[PDB]
Amino acid sequence: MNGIHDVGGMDGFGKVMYVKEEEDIYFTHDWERLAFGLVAGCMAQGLGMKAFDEFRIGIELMRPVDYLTSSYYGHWIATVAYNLVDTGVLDEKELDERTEVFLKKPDTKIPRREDPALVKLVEKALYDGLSPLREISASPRFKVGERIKTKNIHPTGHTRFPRYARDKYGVIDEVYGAHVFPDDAAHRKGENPQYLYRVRFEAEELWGYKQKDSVYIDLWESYMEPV
Amino acid sequence: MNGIHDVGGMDGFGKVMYVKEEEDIYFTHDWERLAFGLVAGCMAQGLGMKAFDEFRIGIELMRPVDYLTSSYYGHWIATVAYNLVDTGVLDEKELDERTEVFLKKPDTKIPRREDPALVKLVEKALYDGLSPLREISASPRFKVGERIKTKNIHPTGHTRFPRYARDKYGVIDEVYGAHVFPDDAAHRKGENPQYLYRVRFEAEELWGYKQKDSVYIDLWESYMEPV
Amino acid sequence: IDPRFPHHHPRPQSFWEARAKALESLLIEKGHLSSDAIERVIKHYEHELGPMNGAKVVAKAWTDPAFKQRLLEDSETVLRELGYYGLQGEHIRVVENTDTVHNVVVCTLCSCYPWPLLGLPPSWYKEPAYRARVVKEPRQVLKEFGLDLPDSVEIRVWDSSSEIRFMVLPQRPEGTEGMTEEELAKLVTRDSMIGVAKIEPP
Amino acid sequence: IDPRFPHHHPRPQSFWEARAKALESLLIEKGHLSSDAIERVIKHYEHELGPMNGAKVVAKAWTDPAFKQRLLEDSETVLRELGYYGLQGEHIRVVENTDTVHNVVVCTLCSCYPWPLLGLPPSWYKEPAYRARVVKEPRQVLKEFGLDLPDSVEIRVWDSSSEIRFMVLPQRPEGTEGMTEEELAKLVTRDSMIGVAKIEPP
Ligand SMILES: [Co+2]
Ligand SMILES: [Co+2]
Repeated sequence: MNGIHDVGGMDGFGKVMYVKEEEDIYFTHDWERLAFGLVAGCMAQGLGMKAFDEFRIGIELMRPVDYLTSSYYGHWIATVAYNLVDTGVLDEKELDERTEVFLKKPDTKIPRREDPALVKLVEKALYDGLSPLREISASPRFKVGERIKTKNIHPTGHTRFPRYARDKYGVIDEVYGAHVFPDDAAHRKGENPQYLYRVRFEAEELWGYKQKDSVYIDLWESYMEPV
Repeated sequence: MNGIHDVGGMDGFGKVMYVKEEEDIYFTHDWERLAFGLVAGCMAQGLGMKAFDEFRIGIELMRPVDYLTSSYYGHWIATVAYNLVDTGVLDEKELDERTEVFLKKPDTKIPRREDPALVKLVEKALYDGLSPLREISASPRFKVGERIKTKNIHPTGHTRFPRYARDKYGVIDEVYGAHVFPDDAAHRKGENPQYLYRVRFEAEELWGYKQKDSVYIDLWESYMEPV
Repeated sequence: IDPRFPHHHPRPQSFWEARAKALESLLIEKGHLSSDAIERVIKHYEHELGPMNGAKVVAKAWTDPAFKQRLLEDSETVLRELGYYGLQGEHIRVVENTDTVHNVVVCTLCSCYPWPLLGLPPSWYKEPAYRARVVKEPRQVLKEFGLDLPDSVEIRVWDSSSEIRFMVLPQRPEGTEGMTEEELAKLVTRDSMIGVAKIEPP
Repeated sequence: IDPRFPHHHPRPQSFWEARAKALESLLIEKGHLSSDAIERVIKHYEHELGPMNGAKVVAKAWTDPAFKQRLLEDSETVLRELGYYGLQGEHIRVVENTDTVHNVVVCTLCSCYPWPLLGLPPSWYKEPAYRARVVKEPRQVLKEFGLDLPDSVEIRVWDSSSEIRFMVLPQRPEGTEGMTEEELAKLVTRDSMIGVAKIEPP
């Protein structure tokens, strides 16, 4: 979708707020820690999201003012809520009342439960991961060195096909293999893996700037066409 | 500049909030009325801005969170401030203290002054306008019916060349004449007028959607190239 | 406010109000502005201008076929002869809805709209949802306004990227036999002249 | 709040906090989550993972030329043999800075970053200014970090649009003669491994 999340190439966002890494704290509020636990806690169990495609579409679907103001783990809270409600793990009404309760009484005690077997589950996710590499029967359409042109497409659902790289010549730098396809996986439409490629683009083709800058981008096969 | 103001083609902004026109009130706060008076009041006298190019760049330069939250005449307040400070009609410090004063005491009395001759000036602007049509010696580069390709350019200053129409085939629908050129006029770099054209684009070329939709866009000559 | 994240925090609307008052005050003190210059502008835009001017032009076009034809051939001349000329209305074009072509107008980049003819734009016209969507999916945007066109009508969307402005000339509806110019002008809505609505039979 | 303009008003951060607490509470009550599952995650990301893992790989590459070469030929194998593997680190590539090629990495679409090797991303890395600018004007973005490259060094920016992740192997600086693997690893900064900084002589 062409949302405010797709910022590559935009102007006006201002200077980068450099901070020395040893001053760059991870979390300043306990709920940002909570967001991390909710995302990996759920994903490790296939709740709301079996991987990051569904997690990413919830963020992209946020209202633009929320996206630019929530702070970062506010994105994560949003997508957790969106996906849990959307798969019917949680009821919308039920979630809004409970939110209202912690808005009005932020001291309400959290109930406590210990489930060591769940801990084990969650550790499996952290250590094993969720590699999207798959094997398919079809052969790659493109080869290393080949000049391609990326499509002029504007999917209204989720893609990994950034606007700045749409309708551009580039050259295949690598054929990774077939990976789960984000444009369908995000919407629960099947893994339907496709070959993934790394693609090199010159600054002149992207921007009209002639200078020694290059961008490398991983693009699924269906985003591109032969010349 | 590729800022959040350039929204054509983006997704995620949600449904249009229809209201019947007789319920669609103009102003709900006295400062929104004030914004209108400040913009035409200044422009009529060449203060901060001789036309709308300088007025538009101040808006585009707003922080993205301000742009999406200020409400509409908040844009106008921003650009007035930006251009008046930038031409040195107003001092930055002086303006911030005075802002602080009305933040802390919003009841502070506004001084009053009557200048009937100024009223006359301002009326001349409202009734006569600020037509950007000029004559130049050069001949138009393109003609009605001609197929052009818009450039892939990304000016970091002000343009009227929307992202969605960049790098697209279209056809000249009309040669208007030469108009003051926004990309330089906005930055006080001269009127440097260029031929303006109306250009027709098909939905298929813009979006990959084949359907009976078309967009007509006025584009200055330097945004386009012959095929 | 964490100084790594100032971009997360917008100016409250109270800030814009205060800024506005500061600028008025500074400008009046330095003699750049007066009380009556501000109030003359406000009087013009809130009360002097309105969609009733385009509505008169639409009913004229409907009742006078010689004038309709002059208007479509050279709207800048005709409209200027009528008095509908001024700031942000110096070059106004009229684009005619017909049975198989529907026009809609937009300013994707800001809010551009011909004040001298139509008055101040709708609230929604200046907001991102309409600006972003109407150029890419005009049929879906129109359905939200209650206008569901067949696949066989062409939609031309006119983006106001220059100082040229566009007004839509809507079709005279059915059921208006024998009514006068002035009566027909009361049928003409603000929305039909942006192209987001047709005119209903009375 | 005018209901024509709800998009002007963001959720306050207090809303995200409350939402977070509501989701925790609902999930614990229904048996989807426990207290210790949440705290195991938090322990992993806040304390177990860090840039010290990439720093060990960088110093190994610098002191062991056979390993550097294995790493650049097949980083997924080598890194996985070292234990640097897991969620969002299943396919990690190492791209080598040389005298005339400088690499920098970004996720323009969100914040993608190889947790198992480098820990959690910088604050700025996840924010629009860096995401938007680094692909279009990497030389200006780098100057804000104190890195002013000559026109003759090529910059390759690597956008993490898939689940493939990238780490930068920075050049060993001057002035580090005779120091050991472990000593050199303390020189390796988080930033040099994103490519926004070179490593200073000690
Ligand atoms: Co406009
Ligand atoms: Co990311």
